[PDB]
Amino acid sequence: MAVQLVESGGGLVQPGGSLRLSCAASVSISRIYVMAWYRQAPGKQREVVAVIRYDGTTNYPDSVKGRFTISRDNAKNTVYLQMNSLKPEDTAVYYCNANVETWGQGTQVTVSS
Amino acid sequence: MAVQLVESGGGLVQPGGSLRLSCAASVSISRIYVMAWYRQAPGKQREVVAVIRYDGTTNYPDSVKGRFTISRDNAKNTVYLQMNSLKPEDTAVYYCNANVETWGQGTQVTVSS
Amino acid sequence: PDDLQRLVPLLDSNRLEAQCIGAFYLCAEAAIKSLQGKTKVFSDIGAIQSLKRLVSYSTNGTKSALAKRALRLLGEEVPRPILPSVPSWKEAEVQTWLQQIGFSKYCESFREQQVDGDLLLRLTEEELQTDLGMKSGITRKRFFRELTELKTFANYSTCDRSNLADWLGSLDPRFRQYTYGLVSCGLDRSLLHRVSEQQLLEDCGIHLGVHRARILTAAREMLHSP
Amino acid sequence: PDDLQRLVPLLDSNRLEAQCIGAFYLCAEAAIKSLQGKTKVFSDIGAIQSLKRLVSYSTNGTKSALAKRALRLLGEEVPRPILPSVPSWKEAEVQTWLQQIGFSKYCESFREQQVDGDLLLRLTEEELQTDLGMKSGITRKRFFRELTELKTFANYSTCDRSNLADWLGSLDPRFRQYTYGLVSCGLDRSLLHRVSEQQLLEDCGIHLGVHRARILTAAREMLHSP
Repeated sequence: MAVQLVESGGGLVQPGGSLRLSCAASVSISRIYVMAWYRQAPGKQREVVAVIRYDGTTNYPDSVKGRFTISRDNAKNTVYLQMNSLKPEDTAVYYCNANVETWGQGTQVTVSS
Repeated sequence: MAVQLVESGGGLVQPGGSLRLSCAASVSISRIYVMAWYRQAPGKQREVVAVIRYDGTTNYPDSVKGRFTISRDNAKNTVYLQMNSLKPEDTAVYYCNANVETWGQGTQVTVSS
Repeated sequence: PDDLQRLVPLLDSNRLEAQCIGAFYLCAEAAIKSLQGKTKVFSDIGAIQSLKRLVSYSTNGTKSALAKRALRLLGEEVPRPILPSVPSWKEAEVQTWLQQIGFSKYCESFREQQVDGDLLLRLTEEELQTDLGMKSGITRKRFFRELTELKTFANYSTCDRSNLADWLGSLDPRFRQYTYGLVSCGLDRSLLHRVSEQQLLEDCGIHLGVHRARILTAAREMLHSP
Repeated sequence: PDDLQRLVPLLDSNRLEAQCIGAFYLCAEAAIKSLQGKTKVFSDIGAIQSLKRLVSYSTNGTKSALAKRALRLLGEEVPRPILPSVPSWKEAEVQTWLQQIGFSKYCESFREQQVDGDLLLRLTEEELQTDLGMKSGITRKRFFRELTELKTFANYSTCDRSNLADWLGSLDPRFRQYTYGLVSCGLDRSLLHRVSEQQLLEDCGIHLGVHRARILTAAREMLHSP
């Protein structure tokens, strides 16, 4: 019953440039109420970067509006995050989150030469 | 009617390292509402380190979460405490406690060379 | 065949009647094609994916009932939503929920008072205003908007024996939010039928008079069923 | 034999019906195998340990009654819980209880006022807020949650002659918490049947209207039994 989430993507890029992260679940995503992406920088606490509900209405924080985009894919159970214009401070470990309780394991993302 | 508790274990170990303490009662443990382990350091007052109810739900203080573990054993009437990663300040006399009133006699535990 | 593909996006319509007739047609030909061996057309045309989609999170008795009848004729299993188990939460989940809804500036106060799921679902305006620090009525109104959105989409199975949540949802989907106030106070489906309005006001925490009246009439109508 | 071992973990089930039928079977074959000499199968298969386990702390009339009938057929004695004798406590036990529940930051105040078990079981919100120092309503709500968990699991035998606690527990296990408010005020099982609601509100300290109503109807139904 306990859903398992697995992430993919990550790694490193240059300042300016896009990337796409994927998060795959054990069941149909269309049953889950909310799903979300979270970001934890070294030396600080977690924070949200995108959420999406069962009806596909999404909320973004003001920090990353226009630069990120979250979407469900119903073909294979996978939620995508698209990161278009990157800054140097957007380097952290990223986590996938089901309803509230269940977490993923995270993927490291870094931006430099 | 008055339940008697007897402890076992104790002694001394090195910083880092595990130990297991046992507490045996005069009746079936499965009749007792709550049981608990207490810790009194020299020069201070007592404090709790683990509790467990009749239905086996346990609460730990924030100081020792992840490092200790309390369990009932229904084969022989005995509650166990498992101490996995030890610090130098975790040296004290330990007591076993039935419902609230009845106490044990305690066992000394020390951590050094 | 290819004719069935034209009836595949029509279900996405905004109006009700289009959805109703599309479901009636597909379910009727499923019942027709069910006794023979050819059930594989529903597989390779991909209509089963849209049906398994739309059955969860739908408050429409006709279309959902028809979709359930269609699925259960093809020998499949109906999905069910995966809702948060709010009333068994701890402080960590409460704080990440506060990150999620956007009230991240209050995560400190909700940590000091050690608010958890059972205490979260029983908050009033005095606890918000006095000691949690939400002074402005606009902010409390936004918070309660978010809370009542959460409460209608929770999972009360670990504490609701008599299945009160479905009984409240059958009246109106907006009413499911009250279920925890009815259970923690002690009620259930059997002994519900003899409660007064004045007990519904301060014990169950129902504030709108209209909801009290509708709940009272719908309960009192189910008078002595056993 | 080995067939009986398959019915040994089934009792751990979450649902009620599985537990009920397992108990019916085991008790029925115990009654069958009881008149002959072979009663030693229950010994060496270890089912008696699970039966002696589950009889205490169980609010289920059918399964507990069946377990009691099974045990009393094998000539054993039923266990009984070992509950704290709260209403005869002193300040030392009150303070260690405060260590146990996690409210250790208030152990000073509860020592200065010399709160003991009789005074602990009769606390209101004014004594908490004004002089014990629990200012925030959230903290008082957590404290009362813990207190009402303790009060339902206490041992009132030293002060309850008419066995009022079992009468309250037979209605609803949540109701046992009120027993001390009924005894210190003076009531008992015989003269209970002519109390008014307005006497239940401020003397016995019952606050929820639903509990007052259920207690009133259940008492008033037992009108003139002697």
